[PDB]
Amino acid sequence: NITLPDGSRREFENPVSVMEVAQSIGAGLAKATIAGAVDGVLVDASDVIDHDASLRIITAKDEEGVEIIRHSCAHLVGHAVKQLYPDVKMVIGPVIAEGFYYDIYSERPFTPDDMAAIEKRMGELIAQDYDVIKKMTPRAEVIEIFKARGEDYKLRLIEDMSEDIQAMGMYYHQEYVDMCRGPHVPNTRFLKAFKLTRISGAYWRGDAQNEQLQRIYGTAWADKKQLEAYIKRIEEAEMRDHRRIGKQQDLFHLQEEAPGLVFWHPKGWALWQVVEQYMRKVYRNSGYGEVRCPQILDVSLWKKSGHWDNYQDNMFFTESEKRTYAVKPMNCPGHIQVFNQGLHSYRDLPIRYGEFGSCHRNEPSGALHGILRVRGFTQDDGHVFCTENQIESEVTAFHQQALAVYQHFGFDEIQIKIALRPESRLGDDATWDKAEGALRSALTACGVEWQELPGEGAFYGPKIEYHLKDAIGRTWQLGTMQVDFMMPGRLGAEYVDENSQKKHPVMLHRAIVGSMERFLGILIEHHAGQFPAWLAPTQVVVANITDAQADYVSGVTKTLAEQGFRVSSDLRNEKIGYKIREHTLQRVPYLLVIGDREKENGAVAVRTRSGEDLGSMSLQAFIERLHAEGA
Ligand SMILES: [Zn+2]
Repeated sequence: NITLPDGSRREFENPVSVMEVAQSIGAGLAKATIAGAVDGVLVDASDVIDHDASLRIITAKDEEGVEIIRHSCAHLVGHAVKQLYPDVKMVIGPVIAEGFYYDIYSERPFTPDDMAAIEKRMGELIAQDYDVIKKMTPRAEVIEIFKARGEDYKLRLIEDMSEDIQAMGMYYHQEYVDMCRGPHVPNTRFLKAFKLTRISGAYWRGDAQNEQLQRIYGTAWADKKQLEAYIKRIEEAEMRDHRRIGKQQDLFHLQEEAPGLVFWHPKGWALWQVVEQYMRKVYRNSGYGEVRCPQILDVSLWKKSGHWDNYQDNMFFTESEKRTYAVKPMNCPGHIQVFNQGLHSYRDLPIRYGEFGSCHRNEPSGALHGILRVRGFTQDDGHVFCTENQIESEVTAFHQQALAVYQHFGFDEIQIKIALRPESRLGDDATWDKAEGALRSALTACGVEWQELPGEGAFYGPKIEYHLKDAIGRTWQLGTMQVDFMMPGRLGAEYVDENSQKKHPVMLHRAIVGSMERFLGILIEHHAGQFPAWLAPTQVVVANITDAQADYVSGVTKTLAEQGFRVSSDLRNEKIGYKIREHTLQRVPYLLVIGDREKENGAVAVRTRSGEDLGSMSLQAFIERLHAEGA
């Protein structure tokens, strides 16, 4: 008495297998049967039902059928490697979201050539259309089987299962055999649309102190259509890994002699310079005097700063002539030293200093990542010294300045937050009243909404946070406007007010883009390595078909460089189409080709990064096109 999803029953005398119920309905359903779900329990198609229960046929159309497909593709990895590399040991071959992997102990690592040979050999094996034969085997026999095959890791997995398990499913793939809970496909004809993807590193028991393993990743789907959809996603996703883009475009690299510290190559530093020189104008137009302050400061200054407990274990320390110093992790006390040089009146405030300050923090090395998490960072840092009456106006100006910068970089989606007084805080409640209300009045005057964050502010004042979404919808905090009414008092900053009363000024720490290393990492992934013209490291490449045009090319290159454009000449003894394909892959916005005709007419043939042929053109008309698009 076997019940089906439609609520009906089919009678069966003598215990019947899942497949046999399928064949009873028809050859067609049988041909489509991958496995069955007896009372919600997934079982192999060859398993018999002896009692009566409710059945549900699982086919390739079910997410459960795709999973079983993925499980059996793992088994095929072992089948192929045991023929190719008979001395390696199979460990585990489980299913994951959208694929599978098999961890394998191999004395030597696996190369891409290994993958290719393995996938090919798998494809050969799947093409035989052989049945997977499940045999429920006693535990002693299973041990005897794997011991004869030299699979020492399978035997350790067997010695893990409790004594409650006295038999286990053995799945035979011709001469290969593997064990698992399953189920698995009844036949390899369901394994058509698979592919191996990456090869990587794993560990026995997932513990880093045991032997390392080769991890063979793969994916599998019901049809090649869905397989290719998955491949496009994987390609489009690697298209936004800044580490991969940094390597492919020769922008930067890190190495163990300086962990978390970036080596900017010429093209990467060109990108940096575009941003820093634009933010330097922001300093200029916002009323900041840019400064530069020492990086190595007496430990005594950091102990007075109010930040000693946060940074005492997060700074590089160094010694000279029996004095102890720290490499600076922040610019603010240096900026207070500048402010302290002169006598200031209330008349003189606000005074604003900006600095692209090279800072270091002794961050844990295991948490470092590309240029997004570093030990050495430069921010578009700045500090405003003002009276507390002026906080609001200063914050409205900064708000307007920050949005224009976000607008300039094509970040249109913003979210603004205010962090409020934390539990462990300093200063009068009345002073936190004035500072918090000043941040609220400022954002109101600018007609913006904001989310409030109870308890999330620094101990020395509230702050406004500027969060931006990038082209794939993920959120980053870029800007900060942090009120500080504590460090100025700690470090002797003061002015004279309306009646000769010496008072400490309020200090505002602020940044618009934050860490430049981080911001460049966000920009690289945001634009998917295809930078706008004003931002590309190499904007124009002037090439030459022949050696005759070489001198004319150099003349063109130096004219554009005098015009302030980032230009590079390609004068190599190389095929010109090869140069075209190579510079196109670098995503260079413009590629001027010079031949006999262009040198004689005084023109330049322009081909854009998209592939639009602009034809021939005067050199002056190309310069005009660049200034129009704000390059
Ligand atoms: Zn600061």
